[PDB]
Amino acid sequence: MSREVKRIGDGLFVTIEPANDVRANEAKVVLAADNVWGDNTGYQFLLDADHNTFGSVIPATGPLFTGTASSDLYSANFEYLIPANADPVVTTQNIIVTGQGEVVIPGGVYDYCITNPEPASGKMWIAGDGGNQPARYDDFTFEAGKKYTFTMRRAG
Repeated sequence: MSREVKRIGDGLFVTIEPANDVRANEAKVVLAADNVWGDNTGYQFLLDADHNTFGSVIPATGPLFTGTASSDLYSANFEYLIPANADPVVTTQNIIVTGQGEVVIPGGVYDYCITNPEPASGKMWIAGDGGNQPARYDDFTFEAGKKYTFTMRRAG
């Protein structure tokens, strides 16, 4: 259900700071990664402002999809994305491999998941839950005036 090597997968480590560079009704989300799996595989952050995708478009367990996806899997369901041109393709380069990408979003309620495309296995995996925050989430509140940094690392 999760990508793992030697029973060691990956995970999400969240940091929140005051955001002082956005509007009063805005939050900032950052996705940071540093070649976590050593193979130039990366990550995408998917945000649904309608928070109605958990359990249907975002599966409660297992990868987001395998193999081929409908070309509108993101454009129909997720309003905000990191990177901004993130697309539902396992082979895409529209991923955060090293460094970070960001998105400024309304304060509000969201469903989200973080993906880790792996061409070698044909899976658009959702990242593991071995960090301090689940990598998929139903009705998370991103509060205005705050900056959420989601840092990806290897985890149990």
